[PDB]
Amino acid sequence: HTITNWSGTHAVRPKRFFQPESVEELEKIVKEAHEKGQKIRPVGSGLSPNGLAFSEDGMVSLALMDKVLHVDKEKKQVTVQAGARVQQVVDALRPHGLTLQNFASISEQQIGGFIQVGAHGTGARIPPVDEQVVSMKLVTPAKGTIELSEEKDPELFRLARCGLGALGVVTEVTLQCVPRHKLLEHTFVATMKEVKKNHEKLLRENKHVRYMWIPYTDTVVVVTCNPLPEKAPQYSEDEKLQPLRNLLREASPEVSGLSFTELRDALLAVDPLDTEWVKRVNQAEAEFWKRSEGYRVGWSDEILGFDCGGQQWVSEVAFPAGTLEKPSAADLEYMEELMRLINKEGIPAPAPIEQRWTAGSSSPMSPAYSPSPDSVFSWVNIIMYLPTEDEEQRKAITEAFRQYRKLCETRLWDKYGAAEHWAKIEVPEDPEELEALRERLRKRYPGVDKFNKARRELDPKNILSNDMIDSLFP
Ligand SMILES: Cc1cc2nc3c(=O)[nH]c(=O)nc-3n(C[C@H](O)[C@H](O)[C@H](O)COP(=O)(O)OP(=O)(O)OC[C@H]3O[C@@H](n4cnc5c(N)ncnc54)[C@H](O)[C@@H]3O)c2cc1C
Ligand SMILES: O=C1O[C@H]([C@@H](O)CO)[C@H](O)[C@@H]1O
Repeated sequence: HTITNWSGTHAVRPKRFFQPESVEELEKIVKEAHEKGQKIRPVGSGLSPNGLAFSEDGMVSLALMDKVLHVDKEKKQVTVQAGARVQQVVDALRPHGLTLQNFASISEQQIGGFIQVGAHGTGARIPPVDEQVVSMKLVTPAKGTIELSEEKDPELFRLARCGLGALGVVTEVTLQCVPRHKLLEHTFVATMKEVKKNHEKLLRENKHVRYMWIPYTDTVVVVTCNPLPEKAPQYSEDEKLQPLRNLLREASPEVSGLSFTELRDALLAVDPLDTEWVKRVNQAEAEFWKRSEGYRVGWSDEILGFDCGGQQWVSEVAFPAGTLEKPSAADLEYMEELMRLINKEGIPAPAPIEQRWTAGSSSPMSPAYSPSPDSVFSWVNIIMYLPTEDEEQRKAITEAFRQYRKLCETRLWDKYGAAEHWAKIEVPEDPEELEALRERLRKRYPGVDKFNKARRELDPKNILSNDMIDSLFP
């Protein structure tokens, strides 16, 4: 079994690959893996953009353990085997009239890999998915199967539920659900100025708010979602795509089939590191979005999904933007600086730069860790696309993205106290940078020392961790 992430930027062929169908079977696997000092890193769907779960030596998947065990019809709660995919849990929950509190744009993630990185959606009053776990069962190399909750070692619970697969193998999760609801989704464009005006009130008046920023333009695409009490409040598809189709014809039945995202991919392909060419692609996409204002209605699960496009490099940071009651302007200032920089340094940055918001997490490891609840994090995701399979063109884009991320890395993350998403962080080779990174992790995470202490307490032989984990927590 050879195993590759979504963007095929990372792949691994583990010497050992285990896929147990029962806790009993997994209990054994770790017991024996412990007894022998053999690596077994937990893996979910393997989709993490940075290969977090990848180990040459050994990996365990709970893909076959994916049943919904119990529904508490009253406390609005599902207990689910860790191997269940988000999609699988949305389907099972449907007839029980329940849904998850939030979704992370794709739904192929396993609950394990979903919670272990503190995945998030958007919505200023909605935490990342760590704060959605009531209880978990975790299989430890040292203590065996232990039950965690706000009651059973709540100190460990919060450190475990977001443990980057390093504190044990999660077998069960009880999740705080909300009632299955339809959602009204509003898409519109705006200027920086128009954003700044309605921003503070927009976050607070709208359940979900996401901004797609389009570099080398003053077009920001805003997407609000709110529950439909009772329903929905024009350009043709051909007319929406005309600018991108017209731009590609400059440099057909080949074209007429391509989706909006295939056109971007096919446009970027032409010359993805020439900044002037990207200027033109981004302007055309801005026009598309200008021709795509409107409303949709659907179930939260259908609406909070987002088509992310082709294979890609991405980097998302979570940084503090005050509290509900004391608004901050870090979030829009962050964006101003970043768009000042891309122009100043001639970065061939395609669209979109995705800015979202979450409530704080009580999970020490969450990149939106706050002691104060009703705190607010802005998340900002940068992207370069890999439109083709030319390893040549794919290594220039890899270069340029590292430089793009590196420039944010210095100029912004320190200033704003920005912590990287656990699924997107890349361990740099240059030993300067790795020590540079390490001092930043300490700087942004108080619970670090306590996290390696739980690693020795629960996995003293270190069979659950890979190079990545060792390099980040030395
Ligand atoms: C196209 C795309 C869009 C995305 N959008 C979002 C988004 O909107 N929001 C967001 O927050 N993230 C997003 N992500 C990132 C994604 O949520 C994470 O990569 C997620 O962790 C993937 O889940 P997985 O099951 O594939 O995890 P894997 O990559 O398989 O594993 C993730 C982590 O969990 C551990 N693990 C997995 N299963 C278990 C288990 N049973 N017990 C213990 N540890 C376990 C692994 O060791 C690893 O540390 C996106 C990724 C892609 C590719
Ligand atoms: O990993 C991710 O990929 C998407 C991004 O590519 C948006 O274009 C999600 O928003 C998330 O940040």
